[PDB]
Amino acid sequence: HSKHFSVIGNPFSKATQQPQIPDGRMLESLPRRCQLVTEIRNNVTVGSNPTYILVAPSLGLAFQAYQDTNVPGGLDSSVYGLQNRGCTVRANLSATSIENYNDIAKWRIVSQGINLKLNNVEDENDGWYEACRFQHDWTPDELCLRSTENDASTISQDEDLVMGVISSSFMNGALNTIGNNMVEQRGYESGLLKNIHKRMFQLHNNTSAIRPKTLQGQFNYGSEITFSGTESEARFTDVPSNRQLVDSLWHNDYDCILIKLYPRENTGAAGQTGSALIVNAIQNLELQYSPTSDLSTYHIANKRARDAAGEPF
Amino acid sequence: FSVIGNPFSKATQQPQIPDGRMLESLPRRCQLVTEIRNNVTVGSNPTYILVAPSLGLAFQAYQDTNVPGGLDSSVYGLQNRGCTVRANLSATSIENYNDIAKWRIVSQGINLKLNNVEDENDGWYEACRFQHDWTPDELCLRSTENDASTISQDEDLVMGVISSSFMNGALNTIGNNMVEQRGYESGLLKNIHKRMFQLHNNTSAIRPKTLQGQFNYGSEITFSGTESEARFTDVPSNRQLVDSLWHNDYDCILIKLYPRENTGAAGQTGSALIVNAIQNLELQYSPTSDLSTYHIANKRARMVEAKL
Amino acid sequence: FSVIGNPFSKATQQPQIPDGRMLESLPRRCQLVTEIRNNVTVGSNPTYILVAPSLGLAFQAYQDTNVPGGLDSSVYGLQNRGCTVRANLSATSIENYNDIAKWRIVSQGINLKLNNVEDENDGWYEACRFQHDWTPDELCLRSTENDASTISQDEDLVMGVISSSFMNGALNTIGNNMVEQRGYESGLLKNIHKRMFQLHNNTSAIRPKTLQGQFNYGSEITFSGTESEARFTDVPSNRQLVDSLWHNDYDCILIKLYPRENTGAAGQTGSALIVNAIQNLELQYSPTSDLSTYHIANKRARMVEAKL
Amino acid sequence: FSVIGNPFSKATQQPQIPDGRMLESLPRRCQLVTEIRNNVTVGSNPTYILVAPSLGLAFQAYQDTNVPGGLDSSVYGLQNRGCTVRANLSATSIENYNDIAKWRIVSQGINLKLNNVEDENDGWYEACRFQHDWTPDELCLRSTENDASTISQDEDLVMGVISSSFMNGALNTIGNNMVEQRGYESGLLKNIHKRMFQLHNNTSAIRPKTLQGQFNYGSEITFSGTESEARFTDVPSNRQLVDSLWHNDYDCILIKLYPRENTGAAGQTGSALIVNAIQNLELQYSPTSDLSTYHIANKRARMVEAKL
Amino acid sequence: HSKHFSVIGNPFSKATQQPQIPDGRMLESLPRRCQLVTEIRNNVTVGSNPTYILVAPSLGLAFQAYQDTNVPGGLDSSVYGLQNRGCTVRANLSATSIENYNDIAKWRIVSQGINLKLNNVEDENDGWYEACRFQHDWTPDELCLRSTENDASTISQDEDLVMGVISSSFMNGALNTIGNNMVEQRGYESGLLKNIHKRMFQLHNNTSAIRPKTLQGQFNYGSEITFSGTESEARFTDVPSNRQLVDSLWHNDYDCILIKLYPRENTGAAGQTGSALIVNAIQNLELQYSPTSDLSTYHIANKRARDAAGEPF
Amino acid sequence: FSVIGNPFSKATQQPQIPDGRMLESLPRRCQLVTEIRNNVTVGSNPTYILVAPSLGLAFQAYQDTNVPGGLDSSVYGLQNRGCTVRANLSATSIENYNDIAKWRIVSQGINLKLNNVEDENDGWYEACRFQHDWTPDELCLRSTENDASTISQDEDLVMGVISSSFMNGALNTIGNNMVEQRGYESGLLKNIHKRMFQLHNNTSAIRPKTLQGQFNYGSEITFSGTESEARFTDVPSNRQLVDSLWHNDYDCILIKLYPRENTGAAGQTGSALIVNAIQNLELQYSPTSDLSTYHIANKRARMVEAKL
Repeated sequence: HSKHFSVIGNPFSKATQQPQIPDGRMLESLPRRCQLVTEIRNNVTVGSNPTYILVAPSLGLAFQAYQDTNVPGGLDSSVYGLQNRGCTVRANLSATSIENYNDIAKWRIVSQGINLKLNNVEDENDGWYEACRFQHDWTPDELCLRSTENDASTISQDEDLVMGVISSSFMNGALNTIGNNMVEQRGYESGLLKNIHKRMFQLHNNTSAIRPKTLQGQFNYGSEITFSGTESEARFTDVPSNRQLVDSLWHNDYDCILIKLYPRENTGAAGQTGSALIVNAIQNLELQYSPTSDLSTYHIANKRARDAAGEPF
Repeated sequence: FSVIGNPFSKATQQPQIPDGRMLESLPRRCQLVTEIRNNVTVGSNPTYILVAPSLGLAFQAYQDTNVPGGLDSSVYGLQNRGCTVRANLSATSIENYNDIAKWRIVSQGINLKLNNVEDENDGWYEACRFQHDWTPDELCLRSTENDASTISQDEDLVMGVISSSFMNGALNTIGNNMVEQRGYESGLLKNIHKRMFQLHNNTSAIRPKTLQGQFNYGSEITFSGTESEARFTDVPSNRQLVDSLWHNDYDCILIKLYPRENTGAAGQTGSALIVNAIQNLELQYSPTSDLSTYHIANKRARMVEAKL
Repeated sequence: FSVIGNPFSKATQQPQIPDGRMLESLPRRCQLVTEIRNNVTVGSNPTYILVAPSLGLAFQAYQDTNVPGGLDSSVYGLQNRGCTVRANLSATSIENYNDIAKWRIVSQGINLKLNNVEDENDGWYEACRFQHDWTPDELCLRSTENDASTISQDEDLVMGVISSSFMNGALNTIGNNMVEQRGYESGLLKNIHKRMFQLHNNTSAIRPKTLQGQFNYGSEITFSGTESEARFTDVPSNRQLVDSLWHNDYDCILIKLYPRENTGAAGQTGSALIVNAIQNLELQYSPTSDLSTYHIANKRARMVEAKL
Repeated sequence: FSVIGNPFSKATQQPQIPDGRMLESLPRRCQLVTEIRNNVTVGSNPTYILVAPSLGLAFQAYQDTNVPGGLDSSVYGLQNRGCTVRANLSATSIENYNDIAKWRIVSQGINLKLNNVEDENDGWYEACRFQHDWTPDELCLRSTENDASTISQDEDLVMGVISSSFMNGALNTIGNNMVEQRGYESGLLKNIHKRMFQLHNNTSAIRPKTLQGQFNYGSEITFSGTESEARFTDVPSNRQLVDSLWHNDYDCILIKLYPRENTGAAGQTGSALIVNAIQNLELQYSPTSDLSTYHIANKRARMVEAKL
Repeated sequence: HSKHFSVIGNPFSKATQQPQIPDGRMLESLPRRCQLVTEIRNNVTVGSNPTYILVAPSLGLAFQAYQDTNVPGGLDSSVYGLQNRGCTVRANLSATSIENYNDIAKWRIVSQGINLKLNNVEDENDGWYEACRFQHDWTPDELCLRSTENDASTISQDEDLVMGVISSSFMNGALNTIGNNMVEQRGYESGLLKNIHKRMFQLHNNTSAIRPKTLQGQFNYGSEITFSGTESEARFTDVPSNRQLVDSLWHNDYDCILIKLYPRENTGAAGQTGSALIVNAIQNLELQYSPTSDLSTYHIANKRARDAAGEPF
Repeated sequence: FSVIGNPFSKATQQPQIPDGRMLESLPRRCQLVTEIRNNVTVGSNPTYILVAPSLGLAFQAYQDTNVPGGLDSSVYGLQNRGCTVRANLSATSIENYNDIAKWRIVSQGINLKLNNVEDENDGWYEACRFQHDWTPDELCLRSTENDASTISQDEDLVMGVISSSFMNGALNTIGNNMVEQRGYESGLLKNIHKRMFQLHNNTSAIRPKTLQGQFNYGSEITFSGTESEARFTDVPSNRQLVDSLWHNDYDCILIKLYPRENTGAAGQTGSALIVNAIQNLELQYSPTSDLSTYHIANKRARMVEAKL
């Protein structure tokens, strides 16, 4: 069980391609390492206002970034989801349901984290950051469904989806409040971007008894889920069905990480095009699949074994 | 504790799960024995038995001679042992009249014996366990009477699957992919008697389910106008009901039967099976709510005798 | 083992008698807590609390404010714990509807606490245990309802003494000669809260009493026209009924009380006692005789489905 | 671990549950001390003290002199310790303005002391603990103000039982059958000062309840036009609110009181009880949602000073 | 490479769960063992006419049976396909194409075979059989698309499909001709059904250089594919598009096996309900997946290693 | 205990000073992070940062871009963490609204990081600690808002130095004799990031300072008519105030900066510094004095319900 402990806590760890939590709460589950690499750069429209990166325990979501250069259409944040990897739900608009097309019965997170590296030339390598972890009490009308495609079109039939926060949360909602009061948050850290590659930001569990969330094959929705006519976004009201859906897609046994960025401004002028971070998100999952699924046959017995934002990457 | 035991143990069985998740709990042994037989309607097509972690359901049998009216499966309930809910139609609710506050399963299983003469002992079977991502519209309320009439006042109910799951739903899909499932086995019916089929828990931290004293419902539960069944849509109220009567900390078992055909004639009357089903429960009871039989006397003394 | 234990003791309370005389027995704890007070008609005369090894009886109290209609004693029973018989008048029999096949007592007794204010806390008592040679004409049947109506169909019954025993019968005679009796004690009522009175067995080999499902009677049991009491003559049948409801392997307890007078006025309202009777039973049950609320399906599979 | 400890014990009082189920939690001790008395309208009927695992509620008392307007029970809350939710009527939501993300109870209970003079110190009580299978229509929201006005904006709320439960509902039914319940005790009120009543957990794996920052409601919560109470129907939303304010991993305590009568006159003014409720909580907090009194300066240095 | 040789030829072989042909023609492919168990019983309507079992090298098809008790609706044969196993195509009727939803780029058959066991009581255990292998020159109008569901409904959106032969081929087409002239076929064998469990019928390759077939993501079709209004069947005309589709789904580097059955008649009378065979088909495949696929990440390097119908099962 | 520790310890830090001089004290961690930049007005002359043992002052920075109106320095307060006093102008007093009875400092320090691109990373610095014989007319009250307007009602205040001390007062004299002071160091700004500057206590017996609930003042405190500052004369009242908010059991730190010049043009915008200041306090709190939010209920029971 040594390799499992190496991966547990430390997502950036090539110890085993089969990471599981050995607590006996998921007998014969299936590991899944999902990795994503991308570039985060603050866009021109945010100006000198701070930007953000949110790492949340949502299923299939690597992270969410506010006012970077990949924001689609009229939305102010980008979702970086892990698609075509067997750990996403999709939009069965014809049946008006959220379809569990991979047939995941139960799921939890073995570990999750990001590492960021500044790649600007040394004459443009300024900017700083703060980071914290927190255990916010989410309401569904603060959350939303985003197409993993992160594109500028309405959510269409069979579109892959992940749960994110509404973009305005960064501007005037919960995440703005946390970002304005970072120093009082747990695990507070601050530093320069030129050094941020030394850090590994991993999610932490708020309990030692992490129970998997459950999912139905189809989750039928009424008018409480409003699909945008323009954006790739669907919004919730705070009603029982949306609370059930949030429970099934947002694992509340883990805390979130928020990184607030004061980057070099992006204006368009010659040497003034922002701060570019190479990002390396990883989400290590434990799944139980339903027999109808393709990935059912790869199940493997899992038998019981006997507070700072960043760590030294 | 890792895995739940075998209810048909000649050895000694633990009355409860010794983990400290249900303090001062009481064990309830529920057992049903009955003969079942594949009916004539199903002809030469296979039949099915489903054992589910559903409170008070001994098993559900697809297309046996007991099927009521137009429904295509039978349910066998343990309502005589005090572990079912009933239908309170006047108050339009599911009533928890046995005062169960919390329940889980210590062990549950089934054992079948072929009761056929020597020259009619053909047939065979496949069996497996599975963890399925149930949607509520795949489940339903069935009367434990398993009779041909509508659900009426104070009818005992169990949660089972809509009969169509067996023919073109989830159970058919599993029924056709048995040999790839976990815990697969196959054999001849004349040998099935030496097989104890037991449910497996999918977690070692089994938390009890909670029941309300009354579970109220609106139009999302449709009671059938002729049959002893009520259907669910997939809405928040019905998910909560499914969460109270179906224990998703346990997998299900599907037995697929290829029985000797029953044409309703001598020599060809199907494969009679003696079924022994046990559901060992662990219960925490709420206070008795119906004292209609009790003699409740005023505990304060009278100042003076009623004589004066 | 030699002697039974204290039901109120908080020290390793045995649920059975470890003598091997009742194999696969079950325990049953039956407790009643209530307040009582001497009434006005008894005046400055003594009152009594009898604790007897009668099946289902917590205690009998002479001349308290609860005495029904024209009877002079109150019976307090444990009918709500399913340890009684009832009147089957339409069959003219005493019905053992709780299906008790055999019974004995594991422990029994009462604890009394004075519930008067400090300037009204006078009074004293004498207490003893004894082994009277009861005759069935000294005993009677009483409705546990303890009401001023006649015994009706299915009314719960306990065997107690006739009320006139306390006044001019065996209990009065014993009450007048308490120091000669075993276990004699006396004290002030304001200190009685410290006494855990408990029945004693007069043999270390306590054999269970037996009960029939029905005990038919003739004219030897006279039901009062107006009172909730039935009387006995001394004939073989009544002796046989006495033997099944009164365990004579145990001694009785008589508590004679000399309380503050109840005249009905302010400051002269008697002595209120909070009584805490307990009767712990060891039972061998007989199979459920009433299955009117069971579902009993035919255990043989139909040959063909009903819709054919 | 197995069972929670005694909040009144002066012996190594754990501030947390050492089970690892709430990492970086914080403790919160909430204590209320007050006097109560039975009122005149209840007369010679019993009164009740309920202690429940509801968030922020010290205890609920049936028919004491503090009952607000036309309600028959008083709620006593710990709002001053920041462990409550409040009414956000202008958003039609229940506001978790104290930013509690998750909570469980470490220990809870009450101690009662009789505060009558020695010539008025009569009365007695029965006490038990139980694990009722609550339905949301038996519960309600109550303003901790405990006043005779309607629930206003930002009014602090605790979840308690509807007052009619004590009279003709589940609590009355439990109150009539106390000896059947676990932990049964009885005694005189003049001795109740010796009892440290304490809640019990019904599982050794107590998982924290969760709270949202806002809990929006529709018509399923009816606010009284005249009283400081809001009522529930049994619908999915109310069940979800019940689950966040009522920790059902714990049992409730019912104390049934038979006190000296309050007729309003001299020497007949009831039984005064000094109540010492404590609720010890383990909390995981969520980041401060209200920074209206914070100073938030821009963290980026200006390029130039303002006076230029 | 010993386990690979054990599985190659011998499909019923628990030597390795990763069987591949080590000829170097599929570098870094992915094995797939697909297994099916069912019952074949001659139905009442075929009377005393012979029945058939066809084992063909079609993708995702275990075998096809003529006039058994599972024939759906008005069709005279049953398809037993391997569904929910990552090796099937489906019917994108909305886009009017045959969709390669698992994104298989290249595929071939490592081995394929069946074993049959009679399960009638000894007083009803008569009947005999003949078997042969052959290398028929197929025309597309002899083939067709069948829903793997083998049900009595029209092919609907996203229905799983396999290639089979048209049912009438057994009655008056190529398979009737082969069945009538079995003795002249290669590998001819004949026997009693009570002994047929001793035999293992495996497909054989007609070349030592087996080249994988290729598949597109979408295969668009015109009116040359006619979907039944009633049955779960789509028929071909002999046109270029249908020849391309047949090439992509029917591997012509292997021969077919045909078993002709003379069973105990099924009439309905008491002891006269046919011959019941427990069937254990296995198809061991070698696939190359396209990167978009879920099963892409499980690719494994495959480096070069250096005539009778039945064998002793 | 000899010397106070380093607030930026990767190791584990003592929450309090373990000497027994503040029993039942509570620790308060106060931290401020912000970017500062030398302004244009100061031109090529050096700038300064002062860290003082002043309650709630994170640091004071001479001539940075945040200077308000006509004042020549900025203050950075920790008023969000509850360790400052405020201005009660209606009662003409300094109000101790956080109810601090006694306070000292466990550890206090600062860490600066140069946030400048590679071709603008010039500059250097000298630093030292000093014990100065402060006179009150060298100190002043500053608004923590650090804004361009007069001090108004309930304004949070910290004690800092008059800005002129930096240019021609005590701090300039020290600023020019840095290399003779205790704990001198110098370096390049591009290297200052690896330097933890911490205050040193000048005694090992650190006694807490006391604050009044209200500190009244007369004309000896002059509030500025345009700026957010109040000046002191040297009179007995002002010495007592300086003794309550400035802890002379600790030395100060002066960092003298020779930054890259800021002309307000691209390429020449000064030396941006990320400042991390921590003041770890040890506090003894007085009882809460503002209960405007509390619900204070009468603890005495009503004789009769308000209903009658």
